[PDB]
Amino acid sequence: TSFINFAPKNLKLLDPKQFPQGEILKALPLLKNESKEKNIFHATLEIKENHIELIKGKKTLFYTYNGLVPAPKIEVFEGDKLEILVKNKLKEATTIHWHGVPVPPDQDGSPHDPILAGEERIYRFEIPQDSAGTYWYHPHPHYTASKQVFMGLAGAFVIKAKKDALSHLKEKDLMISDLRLDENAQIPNNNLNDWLNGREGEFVLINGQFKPKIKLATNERIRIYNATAARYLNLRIQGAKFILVGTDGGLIEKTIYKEELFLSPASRVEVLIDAPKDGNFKLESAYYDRDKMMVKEEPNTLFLANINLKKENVELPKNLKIFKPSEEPKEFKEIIMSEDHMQMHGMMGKSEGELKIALASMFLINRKSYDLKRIDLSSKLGVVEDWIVINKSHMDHPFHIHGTQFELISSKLNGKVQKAEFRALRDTINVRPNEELRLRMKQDFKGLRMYHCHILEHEDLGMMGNLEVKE
Ligand SMILES: [Cu+2]
Ligand SMILES: [Cu+2]
Ligand SMILES: [Cu+2]
Ligand SMILES: [Cu+2]
Repeated sequence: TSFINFAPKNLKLLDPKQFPQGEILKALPLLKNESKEKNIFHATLEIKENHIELIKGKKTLFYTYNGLVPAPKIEVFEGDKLEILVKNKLKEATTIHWHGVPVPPDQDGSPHDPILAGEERIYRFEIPQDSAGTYWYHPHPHYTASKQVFMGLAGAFVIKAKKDALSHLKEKDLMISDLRLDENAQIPNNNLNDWLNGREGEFVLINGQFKPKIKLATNERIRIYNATAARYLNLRIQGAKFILVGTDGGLIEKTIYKEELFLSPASRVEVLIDAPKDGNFKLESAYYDRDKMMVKEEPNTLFLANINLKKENVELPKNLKIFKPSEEPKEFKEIIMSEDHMQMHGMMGKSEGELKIALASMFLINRKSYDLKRIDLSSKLGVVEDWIVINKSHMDHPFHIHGTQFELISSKLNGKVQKAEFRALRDTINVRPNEELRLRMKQDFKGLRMYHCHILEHEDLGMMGNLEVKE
């Protein structure tokens, strides 16, 4: 439990007036392709500490990809062949997980295959047909994923089709992260509440920028990334609506119109914005009560950014994407997410050391904590399965499974059933307290996969298991 560090008690945080704000939103920098061959993407990611003059007077220590905040975006096409050299220049082990991207387990940066401090690894994989979607990359080492993210390590990863219903549209990225700064402009350690609830950095950023001015138009294909450790968003633009056109694993069948867009941690969508006319709007997130513990919160709306919106009509087809007929499942899995508050009650009498033990045995899957060495579940290569994911705890947890996209079939809550509102492919899904979800998927590569809560602090505290995929 040496990975559990608590911030100083009554740590004072930075005054938000000191944080640069109100700037025009910039596009993410792209990770340069070192190769000139057709359909070949070659590049290098260095993972390193850097000191950034963000707050006047002060240098802020970040962990970065290629020394950049925000990180370089990877953008490739279906059918491309990728090779990325990754150099770990941190003083601790790390990995890169291509979150949601269908790659073989040995190319996917799980805590089984760490990159030690001072070493390097090459990741190599093909971009499959039909994999167009909106993904991201971030660390997944044992125990320290939450700190490495909160230090700055998260980047965009997009797979494009050579041609699809929206591929002629100009694109925009709204990559949403969050950042905590102390009174001396440094990124502090988690406190107890962050470990219990998942850490939410007070400064919520879009492409690394605080309260920016965004120029958008209604004929743009906008990718939105919830790249936070634990923050639930319920996005809205009063006076406008979202036209949902895609989820993690790409386009959906038909436009879905939404006044609010719920985006739990690690989820991504593609949207257009609809409004009747040109205008100036505000991007906000409505408070979502996720039953955080030891916190009484103001149910406040979070303001994220100003949007200057240009109205341009755009032709949208009747069908965005033709989905394959749903396949029949042949085996079934059950995932129970739960918590043990045996200990933690009597918070009052515990030393720092005993809180750490409590935290480490608290967040469970199928009544167990993560064991790096234990195979929890086994599935057959290429076989369609339904996974029944149930949340028996008092608080939301977003479920993630590596290696595949799944389709929500149906959900149940409070003794009632709701069939999915539309077919979509996701790799991460919120599970409400007492809710039961039915998720259809298959695994197309042999080897080990994890599945876990994607509130990063819960994952690091053991809310995770191992899946073995065999022939
Ligand atoms: Cu992830
Ligand atoms: Cu993942
Ligand atoms: Cu993971
Ligand atoms: Cu959780």
